[PDB]
Amino acid sequence: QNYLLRYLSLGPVLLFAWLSFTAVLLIVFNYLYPDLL
Amino acid sequence: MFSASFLPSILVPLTGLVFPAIAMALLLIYVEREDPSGI
Amino acid sequence: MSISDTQVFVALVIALIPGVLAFRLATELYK
Amino acid sequence: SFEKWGQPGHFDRTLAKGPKTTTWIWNLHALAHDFDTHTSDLEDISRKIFAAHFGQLAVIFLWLSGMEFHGARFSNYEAWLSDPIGIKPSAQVVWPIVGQDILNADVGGGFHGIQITSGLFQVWRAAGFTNSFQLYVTAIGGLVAAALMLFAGWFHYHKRAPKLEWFQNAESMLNHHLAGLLGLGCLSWAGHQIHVALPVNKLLDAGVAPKDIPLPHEFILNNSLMAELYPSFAKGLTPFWTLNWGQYADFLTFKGGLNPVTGGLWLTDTAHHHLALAVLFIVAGHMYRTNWGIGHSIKEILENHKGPFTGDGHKGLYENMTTSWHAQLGTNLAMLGSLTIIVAHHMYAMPPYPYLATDYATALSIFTHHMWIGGFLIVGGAAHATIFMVRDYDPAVNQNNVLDRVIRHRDAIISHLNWVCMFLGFHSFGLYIHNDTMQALGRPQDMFSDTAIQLQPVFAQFVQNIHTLAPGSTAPNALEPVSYAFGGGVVAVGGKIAMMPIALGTADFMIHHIHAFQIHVTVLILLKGFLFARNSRLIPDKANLGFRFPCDGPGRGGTCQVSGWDHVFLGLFWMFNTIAIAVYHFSWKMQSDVWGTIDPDGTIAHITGGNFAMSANTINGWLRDYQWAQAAQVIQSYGSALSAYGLLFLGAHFVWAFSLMFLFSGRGYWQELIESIVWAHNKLKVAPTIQPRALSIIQGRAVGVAHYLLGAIVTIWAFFEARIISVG
Amino acid sequence: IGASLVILFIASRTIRFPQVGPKMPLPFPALFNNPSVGTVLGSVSLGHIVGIGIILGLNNLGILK
Amino acid sequence: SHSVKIYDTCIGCTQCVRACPTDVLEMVPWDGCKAGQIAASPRTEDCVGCKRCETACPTDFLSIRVYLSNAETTRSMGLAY
Amino acid sequence: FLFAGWLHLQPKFRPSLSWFKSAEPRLNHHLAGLFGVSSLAWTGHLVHVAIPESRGQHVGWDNFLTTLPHPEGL
Ligand SMILES: CC1=C(/C=C/C(C)=C/C=C/C(C)=C/C=C/C=C(C)/C=C/C=C(C)/C=C/C2=C(C)CCCC2(C)C)C(C)(C)CCC1
Ligand SMILES: CC1=C(C/C=C(/C)CCC[C@H](C)CCC[C@H](C)CCCC(C)C)C(=O)c2ccccc2C1=O
Ligand code: SF4
Ligand code: SF4
Repeated sequence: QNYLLRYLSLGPVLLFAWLSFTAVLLIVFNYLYPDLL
Repeated sequence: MFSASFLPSILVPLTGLVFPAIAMALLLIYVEREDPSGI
Repeated sequence: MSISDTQVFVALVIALIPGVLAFRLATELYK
Repeated sequence: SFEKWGQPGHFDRTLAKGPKTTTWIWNLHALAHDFDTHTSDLEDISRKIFAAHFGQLAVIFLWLSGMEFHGARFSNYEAWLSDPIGIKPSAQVVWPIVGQDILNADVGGGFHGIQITSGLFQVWRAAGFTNSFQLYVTAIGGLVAAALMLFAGWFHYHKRAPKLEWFQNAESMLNHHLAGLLGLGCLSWAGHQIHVALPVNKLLDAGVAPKDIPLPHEFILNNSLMAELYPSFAKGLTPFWTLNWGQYADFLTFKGGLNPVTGGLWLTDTAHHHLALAVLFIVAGHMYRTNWGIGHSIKEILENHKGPFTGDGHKGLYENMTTSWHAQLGTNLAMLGSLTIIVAHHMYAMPPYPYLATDYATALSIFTHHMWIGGFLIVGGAAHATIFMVRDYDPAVNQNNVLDRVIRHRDAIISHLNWVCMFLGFHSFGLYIHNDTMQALGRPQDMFSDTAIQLQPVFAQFVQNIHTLAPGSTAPNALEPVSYAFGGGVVAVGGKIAMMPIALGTADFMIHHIHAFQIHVTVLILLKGFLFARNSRLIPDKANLGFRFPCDGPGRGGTCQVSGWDHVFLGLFWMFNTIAIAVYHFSWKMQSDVWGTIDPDGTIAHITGGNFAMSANTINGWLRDYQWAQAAQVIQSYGSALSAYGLLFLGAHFVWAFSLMFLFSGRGYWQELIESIVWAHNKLKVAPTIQPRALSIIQGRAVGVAHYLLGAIVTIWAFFEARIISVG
Repeated sequence: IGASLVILFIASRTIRFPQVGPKMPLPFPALFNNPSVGTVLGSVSLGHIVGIGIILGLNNLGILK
Repeated sequence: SHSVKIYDTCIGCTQCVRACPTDVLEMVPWDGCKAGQIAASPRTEDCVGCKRCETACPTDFLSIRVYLSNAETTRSMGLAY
Repeated sequence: FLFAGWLHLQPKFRPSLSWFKSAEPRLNHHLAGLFGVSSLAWTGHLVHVAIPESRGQHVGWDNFLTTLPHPEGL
């Protein structure tokens, strides 16, 4: 069912999730236009 | 001499003289011991 | 041929096994 | 069936309620496995242990198969195949983005990546590996077997779990394992060797078209090529039916030395080795008593060995070896540790793989790795011994036994021990600093090497000698000595040394003696915690109170650090010292008078030039003549394509100082600073509901020692890794 | 030759009284002439072994003929 | 040896008297609260400095304190030698 | 042998007077197993070592395991 998030929302797993999201976020702008200074 | 060391030079006197000395001294003091112990 | 410090060796085998073994076999009989 | 994970504290009744403060987090990662602290039952414990073992095996299979797969698609193996000398193996190709682009470890043939040092290709020079697709299949098999046995663990825990009498048949345990596991696996591997290994080894002497060389299917029933070599290996002539084995002198031989055409030994010796071991411990492991009413009643053997000094001998020891678990854990850990370090101390004089002594990079990496693991886990064995002492014992079944007979006269033992340690300690080190002063005092005749005051370890020399001329008389059916560091000829290949006899002069003396010194003090600390675990001359409630607790108040002055695992703290510091100087000594000697280059005259021009006879006698020399060489490039070892890996040696010092910060300081200070920051946050309405609390002093001690060890070992491995890269 | 094997086997097994563990002569019996069987298989197999040692002692030359 | 200090917050659970292994406490008759018998230190001379007692005191700002003095002896230091 | 002499002085190793009076075992053990078997062993040392050394062949403590007394041996 969709109850998995009830048991996936723990914080720690959510920490790494958010951190990796922000990391690839920082990457793509450094991956698409790393040529603006 | 031969391939051994000095040993046969001086190891006779102590066996010849001093060991007999302590032997007989201890023996004499043994043959006068008190009672009832003795060493 | 002849020998070396190995004779100090064969001396060393004595004074523990035969030495105090004979010492005990002597003192067993109550001086 | 997923409604169950996110219910934390499922195994503990106390921390299951809710996280009052941050403390509730910490213990969550602390009591997740000691399920002996959960109930008194045992079948559950055993089942958990089985499942955990299966999981560990699963991750084993996973990582080995994945490392293979990397070796197949991103490793220059099959190009390094034809030339194992002029090519340096590599893997883990660098991803071409900003930051990791200059790090292309190009090892010839355009193959960039990362120049690895783990010598798996050496196994892949003995296993005879041609194409990477078979390796791909190998990884697939490894991973599917991993998943398979993981599923097996799930089944054997959730559907059909074993019973309780299934535990304590150590007899059948030993029999099955000893015989079936070890002998059958070893003889199967030997059969693989003779069928495939040495054939392709033969075929690796002159460039015999590796892939063109046939496959094993061309030798399963094709005995023609198998009859080319080894005329007795027509089929086998099967003279074993006739009990005659003289025909088999072709492959199953006994050479015992270096084979200068393989970079390692003669593989036939290893094959016959494995055969002999297989049958030998097969007939060994057939010993103990089992289901046929025949065998040793092993709980009566230990009953027999008693006497005058013994007291009552080894009576009553099996309740300890089966009812409790930590006992077995500790003893097996100690034994494994010792075994591992002798393995380390072993395989630098008898290289059992192709191209080992000729490859001067993987050797010390493997050596130091295994050596570190050895100690790093034998201390844990001792720790689990102590935890047995505090957890499991009995006043009833332990009357006057050889166990109890020491716990009654511990003081004499440990006093004489302290005596020995003091003696050796200054007898060695103060002597060293005495010679130091003399050299700094223009009194060089008071030095202690050969050119000065004398001392010579005659015992090692004589044992090595009586080892030199072993064959012929002690070893008639043997060709060369077992090694060449004791005696024999300097064996080599190219301008590159393989093995020469090692010289023991004067400097060996104090080095070995300080080795013994530190081992003595280590034993002192650990055994002291061992004996004085339950009752001290002042604390009669230790076992009545636990073994993991900080202190007992400022009574009797101070009493902080009176548990046992602080004893093992100090012990692990000391073993760090031991192994560190041990690897120092090993590396410096085997780069000073064992390794270098060679000339057509066999002229060994060693790397350093024999520096022990010159400087390894005074302290100031030890820093000069070791770390001057061990770092003079790391300063500049960065700044180009195959150099850019600025190593975290510059980085490890920081973690080291950050480590030592945790040690010297208490906690109340941090608690008060925390309270002030809380005041501020509460003033701005951001107070975290879960109230932060500073670490507990044992927690802080643990993190301090952890960071200390991490920084130190990172530093040292960086050191000699770059140092070997400067020559390999 | 196998003769010596069976000779030493029965010498160790039946013509004498072994104290072998619990002295069990009938784990499972068989029949050749008058045996006590159940461990005789293991006795026979080590008989094989001692004969092997004897014959590769004889390796130089001996009873082959 | 060291000095002991008593207060009024003694609820009377008497967990301290069962914690001190040094026999330096007794519940003398009181009247104020439901306790009727409040802890006190009659035998200070055997004080040890372990202060396991107030750790057994549940009262908010635990009712007993120990002022750790300076006139130590073989008894207060606790030596078997 | 000295130590052996010492052992039988300990209490649990004290032979019996009847163990001394019983003769026939000592008789047989001596007149058969003291020198009969011992002269057998001497004969083995003769044919294995003595006669070879008489005939000039050196037979040490290792080569005796593989070489024969007689080519017609056994
Ligand atoms: C050290 C180490 C390692 C390694 C390991 C190893 C290498 C292992 C081995 C293992 C092995 C090597 C195993 C094997 C096994 C085998 C076996 C156990 C066998 C058995 C057999 C049998 C059982 C048979 C059966 C049969 C058949 C088949 C046919 C019919 C008949 C019969 C039934 C008999 C690792 C890396 C991991 C980690 C680190 C450390
Ligand atoms: C620093 C320190 C503290 C401070 C106490 C604590 C709990 C500090 C811990 C701070 C947090 C828990 C560290 C978190 C580490 C992470 C890298 C932070 C990431 C957080 C964001 C990414 C969300 C002690 O209480 C202490 C006690 C006894 C001896 C030494 C010390 C000691 O050295
Ligand atoms: S001090 Fe504590 S234990 Fe003692 S009477 Fe008061 S509440 Fe009870
Ligand atoms: S230290 Fe505490 S428990 Fe011990 S005697 Fe003093 S007051 Fe009592």
